[PDB]
Amino acid sequence: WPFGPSAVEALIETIDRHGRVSLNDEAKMKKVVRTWKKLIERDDLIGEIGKHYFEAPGPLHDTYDEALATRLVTTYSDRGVARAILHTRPSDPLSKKAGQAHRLEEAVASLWKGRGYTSDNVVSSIATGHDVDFFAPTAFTFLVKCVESEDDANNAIFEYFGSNPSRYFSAVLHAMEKPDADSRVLESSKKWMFQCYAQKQFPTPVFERTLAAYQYEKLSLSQIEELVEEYSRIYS
Repeated sequence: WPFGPSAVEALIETIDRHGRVSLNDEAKMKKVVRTWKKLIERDDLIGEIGKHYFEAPGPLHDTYDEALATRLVTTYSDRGVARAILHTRPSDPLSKKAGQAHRLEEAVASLWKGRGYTSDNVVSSIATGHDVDFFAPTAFTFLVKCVESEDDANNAIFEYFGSNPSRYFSAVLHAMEKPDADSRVLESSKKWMFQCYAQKQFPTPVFERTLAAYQYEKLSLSQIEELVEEYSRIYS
């Protein structure tokens, strides 16, 4: 504390030093020989140093994140933790807190995947009660960490919406109106729905009829016409 290190502590500080200044072949070859000599010269080092790295392999390790998530999910429910993840996400990209937050949310995503959750379980956990909230950046980001892509995220929202293109579009647009919207990602979700219909080869007239038939606040006559026009001009 104010005093000398144990043999174990001292050797650990050496190995760390060597791994932090990183570097250089000729230096490596000599330093590793020296370290080896120290490890073998007595019989009470290998076990303890091994255990030390086992419990903490390096400065980027996240060894116990799953246990933490298990504790938290168990204590505060899937909905509790979804809410906390969505709400405490720092808005500042340079936030000192973003790392911690990414660890927590990534730990929850992994835990859920490993328990066998579906896309639907994830969206359901995220659900606030307002469709538009799915496309809010803080929510959409988490969702993407859970289902691994924008394609799967959009698709999961669509399916959670009973696969209703009108509900989906309404949500995307309303979202676009929102104050901190990420218009590029929203543009991408919109494009995604259109592309779903194109891929399945819908004629524009059938697209229009589909939008109408599926009628959560609905789409305006002008909205339906605008969507149909886009479909017609862009996605054949």
